[PDB]
Amino acid sequence: TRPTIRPRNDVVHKQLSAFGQYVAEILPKYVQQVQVSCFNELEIFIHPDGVIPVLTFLRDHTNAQFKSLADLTAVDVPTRQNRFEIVYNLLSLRFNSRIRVKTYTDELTPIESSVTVYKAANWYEREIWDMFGVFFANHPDLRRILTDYGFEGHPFRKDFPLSGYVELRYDDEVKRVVAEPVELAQEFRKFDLNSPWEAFPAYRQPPE
Amino acid sequence: GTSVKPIFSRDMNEAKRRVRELYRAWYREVPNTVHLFQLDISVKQGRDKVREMFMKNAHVTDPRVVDLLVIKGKMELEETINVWKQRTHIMRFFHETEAPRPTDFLSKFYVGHDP
Amino acid sequence: QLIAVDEKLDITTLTGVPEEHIKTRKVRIFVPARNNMQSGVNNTKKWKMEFDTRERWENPLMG
Amino acid sequence: SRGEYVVAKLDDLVNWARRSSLWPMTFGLACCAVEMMHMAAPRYDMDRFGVVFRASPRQSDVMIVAGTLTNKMAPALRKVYDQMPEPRYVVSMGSCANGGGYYHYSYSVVRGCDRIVPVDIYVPGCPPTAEALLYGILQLQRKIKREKRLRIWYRR
Amino acid sequence: KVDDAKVSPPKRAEMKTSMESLIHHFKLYTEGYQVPPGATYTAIEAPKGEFGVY
Amino acid sequence: ELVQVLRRGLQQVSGHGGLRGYLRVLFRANDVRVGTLVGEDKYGNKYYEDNKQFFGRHRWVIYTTEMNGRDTFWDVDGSMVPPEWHRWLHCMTDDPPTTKPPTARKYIWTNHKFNVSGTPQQYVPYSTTRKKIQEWVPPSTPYK
Amino acid sequence: TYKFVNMREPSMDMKSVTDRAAQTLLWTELVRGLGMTLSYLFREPATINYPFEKGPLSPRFRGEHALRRYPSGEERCIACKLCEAVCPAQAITIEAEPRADGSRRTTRYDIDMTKCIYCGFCQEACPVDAIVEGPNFEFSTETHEELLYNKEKLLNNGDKWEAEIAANIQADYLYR
Amino acid sequence: LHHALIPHGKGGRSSVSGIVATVFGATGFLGRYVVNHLGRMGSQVIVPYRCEPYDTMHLRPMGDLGQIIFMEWNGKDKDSIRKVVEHSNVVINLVGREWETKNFDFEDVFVKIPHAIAQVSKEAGVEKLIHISHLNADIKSPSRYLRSKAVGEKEVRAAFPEATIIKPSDIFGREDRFLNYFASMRWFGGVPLISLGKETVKQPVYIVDVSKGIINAIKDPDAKGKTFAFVGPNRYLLFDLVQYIFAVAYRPFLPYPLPHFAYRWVGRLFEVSPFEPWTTRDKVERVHMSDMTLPHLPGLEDLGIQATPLELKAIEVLRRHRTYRWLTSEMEDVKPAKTVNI
Amino acid sequence: GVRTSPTGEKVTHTGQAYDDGDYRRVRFSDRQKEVNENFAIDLIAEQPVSEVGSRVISCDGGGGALGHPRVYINLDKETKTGTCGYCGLQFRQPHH
Ligand SMILES: CCCCCCCCCCCCCCCCC[C@@H](O)O[C@H](CO[C@H](O)CCCCCCCCCCCCCCC)COP(=O)(O)OCC[N+](C)(C)C
Ligand SMILES: NC(=O)C1=CN([C@@H]2O[C@H](COP(=O)(O)OP(=O)(O)OC[C@H]3O[C@@H](n4cnc5c(N)ncnc54)[C@H](OP(=O)(O)O)[C@@H]3O)[C@@H](O)[C@H]2O)C=CC1
Ligand SMILES: CCCCCCCCCCC1=C(C)C(=O)C(OC)=C(OC)C1=O
Ligand code: SF4
Ligand code: SF4
Ligand code: SF4
Ligand SMILES: [Zn+2]
Repeated sequence: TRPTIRPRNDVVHKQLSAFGQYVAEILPKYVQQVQVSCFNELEIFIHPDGVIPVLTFLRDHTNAQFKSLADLTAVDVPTRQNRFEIVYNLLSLRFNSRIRVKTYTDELTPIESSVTVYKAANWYEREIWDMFGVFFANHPDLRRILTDYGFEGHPFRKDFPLSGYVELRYDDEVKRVVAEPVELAQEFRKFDLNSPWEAFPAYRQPPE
Repeated sequence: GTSVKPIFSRDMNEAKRRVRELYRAWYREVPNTVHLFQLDISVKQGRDKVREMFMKNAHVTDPRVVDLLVIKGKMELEETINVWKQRTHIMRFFHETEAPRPTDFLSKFYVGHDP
Repeated sequence: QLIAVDEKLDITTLTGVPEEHIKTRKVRIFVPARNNMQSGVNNTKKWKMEFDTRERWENPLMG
Repeated sequence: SRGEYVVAKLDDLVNWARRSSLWPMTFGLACCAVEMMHMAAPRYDMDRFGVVFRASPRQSDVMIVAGTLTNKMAPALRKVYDQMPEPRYVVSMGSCANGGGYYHYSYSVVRGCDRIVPVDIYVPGCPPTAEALLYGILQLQRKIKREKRLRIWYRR
Repeated sequence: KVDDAKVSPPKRAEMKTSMESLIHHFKLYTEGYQVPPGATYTAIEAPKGEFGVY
Repeated sequence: ELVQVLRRGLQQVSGHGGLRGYLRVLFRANDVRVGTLVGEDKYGNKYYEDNKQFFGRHRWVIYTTEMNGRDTFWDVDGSMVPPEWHRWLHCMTDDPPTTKPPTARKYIWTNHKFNVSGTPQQYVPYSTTRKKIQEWVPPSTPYK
Repeated sequence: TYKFVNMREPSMDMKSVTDRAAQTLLWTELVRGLGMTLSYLFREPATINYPFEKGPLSPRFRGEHALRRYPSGEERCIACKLCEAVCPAQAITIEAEPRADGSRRTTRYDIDMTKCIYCGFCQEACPVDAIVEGPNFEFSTETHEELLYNKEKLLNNGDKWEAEIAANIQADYLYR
Repeated sequence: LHHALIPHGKGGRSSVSGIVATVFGATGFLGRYVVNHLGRMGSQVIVPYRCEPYDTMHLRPMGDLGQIIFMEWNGKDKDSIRKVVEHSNVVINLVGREWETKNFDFEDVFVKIPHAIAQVSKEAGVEKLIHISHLNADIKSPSRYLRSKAVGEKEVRAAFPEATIIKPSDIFGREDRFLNYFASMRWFGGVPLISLGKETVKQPVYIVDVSKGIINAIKDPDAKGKTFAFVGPNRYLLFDLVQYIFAVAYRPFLPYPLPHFAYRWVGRLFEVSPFEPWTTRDKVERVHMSDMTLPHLPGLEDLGIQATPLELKAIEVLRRHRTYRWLTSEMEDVKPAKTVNI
Repeated sequence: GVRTSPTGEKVTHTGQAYDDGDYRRVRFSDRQKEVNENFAIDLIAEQPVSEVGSRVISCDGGGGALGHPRVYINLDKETKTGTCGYCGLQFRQPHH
């Protein structure tokens, strides 16, 4: 090991495992999985119905006190039946700790809005709806945040093209900015970078 | 059963009701949009365009998809009413600058390789 | 309580994709062939979806 | 000819007046504007050349596009360009404004501000240094010095 | 930089002298280094507040 | 110490070659300081230094009045500085190209050119590759 | 370990009360601000006399791109295309073929200067020191097309700036 | 077809149309629309300009990189014309002035310059030539402007037999001198009309219609040696047309009759301006001249264009001429004028 | 080693010149065509062939670490000289 290798922390790993067991015991109705990564990060995979209870428990419970919502985002995996992975990152100042809560949904199933638990979620949820098209029920004001007015589609979906479908230019005949189908003078050049040799034997999958 | 959670409507009838309310709102709004944005089109053109945008999705049979379409249309209406959109955003519905692309086989064959 | 929809999934009206790029596209689903220049087989594990090749032309100013 | 001499001298006078007093709009978009802020800083002191920022488009002469132009922002840039009274000039500063730069292949970025407005000077860099921007403004001054509006009118 | 040529590029003198250094320079500047699968949230106290990457 | 600064002003007047030189430098460079001459270009630019000035004002160039083809009595720009004095002037080195001349190569430009944008000498991009697809040439004789 | 920034109590004796009243009525801190500005007025300004005086740079400065040659005049580039692969903005376009003498050389080497982010990754990736970012930074144009550099423009840049480029590389190459 | 000149792409900004067009007089009213329509589809456009380069800047965003090239030219110099038409397969002529200066009269701009352009294009190998004339061009016309148009079109047809001649009638648009002229006539209180404008008939045509007609004539193979007349779908009396113009701009309409000689004297008085005259004797002549009917010529419908009625496009020209109180009034509010359609 | 095409256009070191009927020549009107005059093939053909007394020579382009990766060239064939694949310098064993 020595100099070039990142060191381990067994104390934090044990503490996070114990707290994950604690949370899983307290909420068997919604918790589906608990994980602790090799770099000491605790993840809790829950059922979509438990978004409001679990988060509430992690905010108001005396032993958790995860009072800060550091980040809320989505991850798109097209190969899954439930396309979108909703990820919450929470920080507890009282116990100087961080936790991750992960749930799932598809294009047509709404997720409960968390603005009653964390106000900071508001814009975050908007961004998810803007960037992936996931609808959040009971959002006080849900609408586009990052994209242009009238923009069609959700650009952070993996099947959305990198350059989109339309581009803008000023047209002098109508004396205004117009949108037209995209044409690129130089097409973006796709690179095939993956090596045909396996890099990490520890992550090898069964041959099916 | 397929065990699917609704968004707003249980079946297609309440979805059609919501569609009708959204259509009423857009139809009422069109003259105000024409006046405020100072558009060269008439109210008839705007209402015909609203009808065309509504009929673009007339084949949908899933109440959840209809609910999401109504949500998006309400978002667009709220954008239009508050003058968050500009004249260019409204006029993008009419494609006044794009040349008319032919539909018959012969013209596509003459022009290029696209099907 | 659930509503029990009974129709096959269709999200074409929600993705904002233009019409031409739905009904005129043909996607190929395949496991990519091994690159014959190498013996490694790590790139022949997953399935890929790709679209049909359309026209590319030379740019007049730069080529 | 006396008339040709008179119009040439008047062209000289008006060109000197217009290039010695260049007022760019207070207008920046991204990291490039920071370097623009370093061109007004004491080391370079753009005000010593007669270059003064003015917030109102009606009271400004130059548009410096310092930063990426998105599709959501293009109508506003075109609007505040149109509201500049003439004669007006546009300086494109940085790779993003010149041709898109690092975000050229994005879905939400205009690939160069010259698709929206005519451009007089292109200042390369990511970002261009404050000295490079000063060189760009001095080159624009020279280009304005090369103008012959009244001579063209007289020869019509 | 870390003395691990599978992650950090070698010095230019070694790249022009040793076969392994040239191979690793080539591969690090064409393909890059593979990162083991996983997700992290890493935050710092940036001058404007907590700045993070998931 | 007022008389001292007045005498320094008169010395600056006298060190520029008379009143005409003082006016020429005032209206050409907006500066009338006097420094030790470091060297001259083959194009006519004179390079001066003054180590008592703070970092940034301790090196400067009085540009020539006549570069490759244009009159530069008023139209001067930083692109007229040749690369060797460019390295000296921007403080990337502490040695003038006089005491430390650059390395001579047969392919190096023997004549520096400034920025030529806006002139008939400007660079025009073009594709430098050959034609890719060759068309079939029909025979020039009749077929019946 | 922390400190407080705004947790001090003013003393309530008659002397302090009179001092604060005189401060309110006679504007002493405003006079202090005026004095600070007046002090700055008589300081020497930090302005340089551009373009006659130039800002300081470094041998590591990344400016206009150039293509270099060997001392014999042969091109250093061998069309390995590492710079094209590493370019974060895809600003480099390269085509190559065997030369009439069988050498490995480029037939097209274009850099889109309006796509470039001027990061210097290309000159790091180059194994023969063929492509460099030169010291020049004053190359503003009047048209967009003039900033689309082909191989001839880059070779001319190299031939024009080689004297300074070689010196900068000689000063820097022991850190690389 | 010279492989480099083979159409490619989807027909947009980055495509290749196969058209290399030299557009004389591209810095005017019709020229900007023609250049925009050429640059939309990816054509190579050459702009000869005599004005100050600042006056060409609005043409720059009209094309992709390298697709619009500006070169200086001189009308009285044939070498300039040859230089600007060397590598083109299409030449369009839009050079024209509605008044006479001390260096160029109507003969210079409508006869000599078109003849030089046509002859130089013919000897340079240009395949297609488009020349613009007037619908009311007449050798016996009272106005000098139409006599010069007739002579110039005869000379151009002599020099370039395969040329396409297009004869529009009083184009109206945002930068026109037709609707803006009558709208600006409000500054004098009353509107002076010869015979109250009751024996004059107009058939104005939309600017976009004329530009698309020119583009289609370039792309039409049968339109090589033909002559076209570009007119609008409706015919109006001058009185009703001016009344409708003032009604759309919401200005008080006070028409009064002015005798022909007095109006000619007024035009001659306004001709003395060293700048662009507000009106001329020739302008007074042409305003009160009835638009000819030429049913033997092909029109916009023969080039696939449906003529746009004025009642649909007049608001985009005359909303600028309204006061603040009437700026937001809609297009369908002003009751289209009566039309004498045969 | 520049050469002028029959149209007056300089032929670049890549051999590219517009055809007499190519419209793109119009881009050079009122302007110039950028051509580099130092053709590398002629310059590398100008160098003499170095005589060395070993079967294998080493070349790094000169300048130490400032050149190209160091390579080894075999010199067993007398029919042809050994050419460096990077810099183009030629080497040979003494003959005749
Ligand atoms: C009386 C009220 C009515 C009139 C109101 C206006 C009054 C007249 C304006 C005063 C004129 C003075 C301006 C002249 C300054 C020129 C200075 C010099 O720099 O110009 C040079 C050459 O001069 C210009 O080419 C022409 C300017 C001279 C104008 C011609 C004289 C015409 C006077 C006619 C007055 C009539 C007024 C209207 C009467 C009805 C070009 O140098 P430049 O590139 O910049 O500087 C480079 C920067 N460096 C030096 C640091 C390197
Ligand atoms: N306007 C109308 O209602 C219709 C006009 N058409 C015809 O169509 C043609 C163009 O129309 P339009 O654009 O409206 O007219 P404009 O006056 O608006 O533009 C004329 C163009 O021709 C150029 N030009 C004029 N005179 C000269 C000259 N002596 N030398 C060089 N160039 C010159 C102008 O360049 P610059 O800017 O430098 O002066 C300008 O680019 C004209 O011939 C006109 O007669 C005929 C029917 C009516
Ligand atoms: C007068 C002192 C110098 C002011 C220079 C004004 C520059 C205007 C650019 C607008 C702008 C401002 C104000 C600004 O503060 C900022 O930082 C967030 C920007 O992003 C870089 C900007 O673009
Ligand atoms: S060019 Fe570079 S520095 Fe300038 S705004 Fe764009 S990304 Fe920022
Ligand atoms: S500096 Fe960076 S962006 Fe520019 S060409 Fe080199 S690698 Fe590409
Ligand atoms: S410049 Fe260097 S890295 Fe790029 S292709 Fe040439 S030799 Fe390879
Ligand atoms: Zn070698």
